[PDB]
Amino acid sequence: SRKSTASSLLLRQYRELTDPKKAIPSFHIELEDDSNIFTWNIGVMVLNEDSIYHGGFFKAQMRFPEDFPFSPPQFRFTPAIYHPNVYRDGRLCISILHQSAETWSPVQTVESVLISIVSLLEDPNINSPANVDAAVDYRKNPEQYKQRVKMEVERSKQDIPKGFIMPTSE
Amino acid sequence: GAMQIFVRTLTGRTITLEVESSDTIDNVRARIQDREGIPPDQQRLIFAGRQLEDGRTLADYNIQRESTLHLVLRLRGG
Amino acid sequence: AGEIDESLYSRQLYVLGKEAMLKMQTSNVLILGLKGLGVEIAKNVVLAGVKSMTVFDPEPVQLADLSTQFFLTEKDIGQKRGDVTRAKLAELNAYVPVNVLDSLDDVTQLSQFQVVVATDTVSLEDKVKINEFCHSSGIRFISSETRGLFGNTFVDLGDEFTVLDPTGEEPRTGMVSDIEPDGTVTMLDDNRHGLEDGNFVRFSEVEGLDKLNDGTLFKVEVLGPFAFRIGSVKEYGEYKKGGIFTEVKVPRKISFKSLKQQLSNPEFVFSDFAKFDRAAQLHLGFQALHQFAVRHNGELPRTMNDEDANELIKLVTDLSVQQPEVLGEGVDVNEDLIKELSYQARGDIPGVVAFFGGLVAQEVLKACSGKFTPLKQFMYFDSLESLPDPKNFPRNEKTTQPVNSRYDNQIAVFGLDFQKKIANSKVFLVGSGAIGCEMLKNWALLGLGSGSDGYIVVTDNDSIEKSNLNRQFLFRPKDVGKNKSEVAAEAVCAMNPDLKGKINAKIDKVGPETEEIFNDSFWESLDFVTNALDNVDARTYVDRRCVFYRKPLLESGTLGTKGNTQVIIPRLTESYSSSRDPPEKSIPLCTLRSFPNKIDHTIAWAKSLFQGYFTDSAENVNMYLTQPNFVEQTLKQSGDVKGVLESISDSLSSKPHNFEDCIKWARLEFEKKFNHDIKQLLFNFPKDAKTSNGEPFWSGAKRAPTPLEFDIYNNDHFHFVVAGASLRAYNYGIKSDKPNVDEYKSVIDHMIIPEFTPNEIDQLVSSLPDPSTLAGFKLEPVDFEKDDDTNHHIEFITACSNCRAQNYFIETADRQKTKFIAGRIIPAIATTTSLVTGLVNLELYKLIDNKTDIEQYKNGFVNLALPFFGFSEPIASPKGEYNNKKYDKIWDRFDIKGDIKLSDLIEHFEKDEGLEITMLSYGVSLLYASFFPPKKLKERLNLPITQLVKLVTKKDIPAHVSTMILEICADDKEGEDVEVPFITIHL
Ligand SMILES: Nc1ncnc2c1ncn2[C@@H]1O[C@H](COP(=O)(O)OP(=O)(O)OP(=O)(O)O)[C@@H](O)[C@H]1O
Ligand SMILES: [Mg+2]
Repeated sequence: SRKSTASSLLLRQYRELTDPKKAIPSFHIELEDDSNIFTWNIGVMVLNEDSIYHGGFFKAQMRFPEDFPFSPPQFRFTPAIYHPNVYRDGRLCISILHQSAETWSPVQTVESVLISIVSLLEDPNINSPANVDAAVDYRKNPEQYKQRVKMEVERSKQDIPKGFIMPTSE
Repeated sequence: GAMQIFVRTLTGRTITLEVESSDTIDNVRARIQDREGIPPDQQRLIFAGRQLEDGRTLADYNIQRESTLHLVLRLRGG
Repeated sequence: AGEIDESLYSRQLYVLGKEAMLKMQTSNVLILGLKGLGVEIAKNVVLAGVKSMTVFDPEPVQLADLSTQFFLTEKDIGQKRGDVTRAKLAELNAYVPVNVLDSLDDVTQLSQFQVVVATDTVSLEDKVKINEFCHSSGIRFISSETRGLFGNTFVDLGDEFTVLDPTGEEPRTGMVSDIEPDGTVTMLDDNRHGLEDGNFVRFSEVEGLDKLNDGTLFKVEVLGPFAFRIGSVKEYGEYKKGGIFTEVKVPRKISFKSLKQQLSNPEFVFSDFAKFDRAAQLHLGFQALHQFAVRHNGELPRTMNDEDANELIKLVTDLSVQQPEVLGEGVDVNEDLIKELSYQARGDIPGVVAFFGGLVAQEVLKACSGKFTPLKQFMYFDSLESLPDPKNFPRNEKTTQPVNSRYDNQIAVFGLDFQKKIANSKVFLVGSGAIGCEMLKNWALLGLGSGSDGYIVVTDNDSIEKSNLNRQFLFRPKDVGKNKSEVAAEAVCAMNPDLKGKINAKIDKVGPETEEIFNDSFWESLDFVTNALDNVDARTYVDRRCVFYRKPLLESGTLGTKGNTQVIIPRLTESYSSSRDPPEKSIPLCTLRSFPNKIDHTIAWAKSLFQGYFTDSAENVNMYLTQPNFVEQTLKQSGDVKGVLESISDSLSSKPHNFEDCIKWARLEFEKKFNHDIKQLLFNFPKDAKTSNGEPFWSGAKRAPTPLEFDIYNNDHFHFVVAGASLRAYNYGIKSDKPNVDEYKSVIDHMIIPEFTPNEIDQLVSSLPDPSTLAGFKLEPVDFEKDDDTNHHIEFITACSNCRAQNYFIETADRQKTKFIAGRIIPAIATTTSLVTGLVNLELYKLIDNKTDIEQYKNGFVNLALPFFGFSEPIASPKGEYNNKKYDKIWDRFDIKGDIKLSDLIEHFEKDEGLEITMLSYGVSLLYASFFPPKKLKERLNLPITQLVKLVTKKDIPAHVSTMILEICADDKEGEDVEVPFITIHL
């Protein structure tokens, strides 16, 4: 049917995720140097007041291949955050970004990937843990886990852009 | 009416499908996806010199009983 | 001998396997007739590496033979074809002696050969006599002949032949979650077994069923895509946990009928199911050609002669009465088809000869080895769609008459004017490897580009490597290290001097960095483009250029015995990029870094560690010692800042002084990676840990690791230290002087290995030494080279992967398998390469005719292992619309003249197209968006296109650029986003 190219599909999704009427308030999305279509700087926010990661502004970078959306994009937290499914280099274990328990498909969008990430943030996958100490503290030492998450939330508040209003809690 | 057709891959594997002559190519691809895990976007089906396209039916390509469709692919070496 | 030169046969070994080539190296092959067909078969069989090749052809070389016999020259005319070809065949493979059989008066001379091949120089009477001797003696027999755009092959491997591997595919394997007493095998979660009914499997690691794992084979009854049944397993016990099934290929004994029997009752294999009715017709036609020769002193029907063609129809009619099982009752003779066979009987067409040369050669190898499923027993072929339109190029007895040239048997089919347009074609060949070499050979036999208005441009940036010689037959051992395109161009000019000065051999890579060389004038001057590429990115790049310039593209590819061709016609078909192929298999990151269960996972982990140890670490140090703001760049780059800083710190801390220091480093890395890290993983997730449901954490895809105790006598532990130390020594410029275990053991045994103990940034940046302290210091990064057996690259990756495999109880792999996976090597053999190139050149004829009927073109798909050949009409380019204006979604585009201003561009699209441009991009850069604030809009709306790019990309448009491609999103007259073609800015 409509076989849109990668740059056009990314631009339309970028426009919708930054429109003052349709942009999801959980994600602050901007292009690299405000020009590069295939690498996005995204600030992930957890609006759920009942989540441990609430109140944080976690910067991240998303890179898209030239055959989007027929290949998954790459996601990395910059810097790496404390989470049972995130490695020390910022990369993270999530099934939606793997190709070939829902995996990647050309029907997935940037919205659905980001939604799947905030869900994994509130509900980490302990059966596929990236690396401790977040995974071991999640099961053995729950109070150490929250103290490590709360210390990571306040550390991410320094990356909030100037003049940016944090959206209200849900 | 109902009929039995085969789908053979470029590697040699054979798949059997109970279908009707009125089934669309889109429905055939959906069944191959459930059986083989191959997304319909990556399925290249050929039969009697034509490549099967969505929106048509099996009877549009003169597919009868015991007919064999071929799942082919493009290779990247050479 | 029993040894296989793996540096020569590397890519072919991945196709055939070692056992098949061991049998091949015991097989003596005889080929009767050395015209184009025979020499093409001999070329591919000699490259494959049989024990010996013997050729028989005492007929004198004639000029017309050169139509497809690429080893003959005009100086050879009058000499025996076998003699003048023998030495040229011998140069292809020093491992294969090539001899000439002087006379075939005594048929008992065939007893010394394992496979006899009879080509188009052998009469049908002699083929039957030879086949009778071979069949009754147990000698494998294969026959083949081409006649114009027609051809056939016959295979008779005797009363008893055993197929050992029908497909040559990788055995299916998978993890099992349950085996019920009735034998119902259930796959581990969302995993497909990929088996079919009648396959056989063996099992491993099935706890509770014991003898089930002893190698016994079980027949597969498929239940669904996730389960199969093997029969009751109650006698073996009761299933507990674990298990891996592996498909096993079983031998199949088969039986062949003699040629005499098959002439009256043929078993057909079809080359094109759309033409399946023609096989029986051509079966009678080819026999009738032989009867015609008997009645006319061994002469074929005259070219385009109706009197002879009518006589051939009568011979076919009489043959159908004598052989009533061929056509069957009520089936009439296809007179038009038989007439074309008569018309083209003397034709000798390079693409057809290439097709059967590759197919028959592969059948020879099957007959030597029992590898792959043999053709059984007859296959006929025609490419009649290659004929040009008779109105532009009429075919009669005058236009197809010989003109005393090497092309006479091509003129016989196509006519003089058509052959002249072939000569006057301007063509671009991208890549000069396996397909490239065969393509240039075909073009040399075609005389393509030899006319005054024609030429050939071939480009390739790669050098010749030893393993290339197995299937790139224009290259010799003495050519290793030279540039492929330059050597290939010279080789084909020696084959056909008409190409001398007509081939422009370039050594440039095609891509975005060479657009000044391959600029608008270059592409626009071409008649068409032919790919010979080995990667998807280059194919995609070329496809987009052909779309931009509206040039026809001939695409092709191979993978072992599998091959494909695609034709791309401007304004007619979709392009290569219009459809998607299955992507390369990827590894989920958690599986790669923490929970491997296949050797593929440890090889990828090892390759990544190799790059970090010996390439990334060296490059980070050289940047830290030469860039003044490197520490500030990485702090705000940013990614893994802690990793880069520790990398530079470690690289400059334990700086080795000699090779012994590098041994110690590698031994300590062994302890870290395969002992300490494994203990740290087990410290958090113990062997007997439980998940949420109370189930064991280390189950299914997760294999409980065990730490390694260093054992110098374990080949993988040893070579990890050897290769790791050698590669570290290379980084630090430490020289050297086969590794001696005792010498390494003495260094290691005197080491004190720290025991394991289970477990801000401003300190690391201060612990780094000042670059002034290390003035002139430089590390030498490693550049991965998989084909140099002396550089320790594959040695390290194999050993490093096998040590991790030992951790997780994964079966280790040899260097050849590791090189295959880590090097992403594509299995390749000359047979498939020649066949696929032949099919491309049969489509090339349709380009010369400018055919606009999409039904005349054919995309090809082959698998010589089955053997399977299938063809399909190309898909039409899809049509779209905006504001009711129809456009071709592939080939149409907006053309704007001049470096227009953004405001004028936007204003023109509103008036001329009714489109409101909302977003505009150039490459990966966004140049304009309607939702920009009024500040950015006013700044960009007044700039010309070139300045707009400079504002955004900070790089000027170079002077060599004459056109720019812009992509736009726009709204139609109803204010809705709609797909629109791209824009071409003509500067
Ligand atoms: N973008 C490109 N521009 C020009 N030539 C290319 C490009 N990409 C690949 N090639 C060439 O295409 C050829 C592919 O042929 P082939 O793979 O048989 O040779 P090879 O890569 O040397 O062999 P192997 O893959 O076994 O190492 C190579 O010679 C390669 O250099
Ligand atoms: Mg290659």
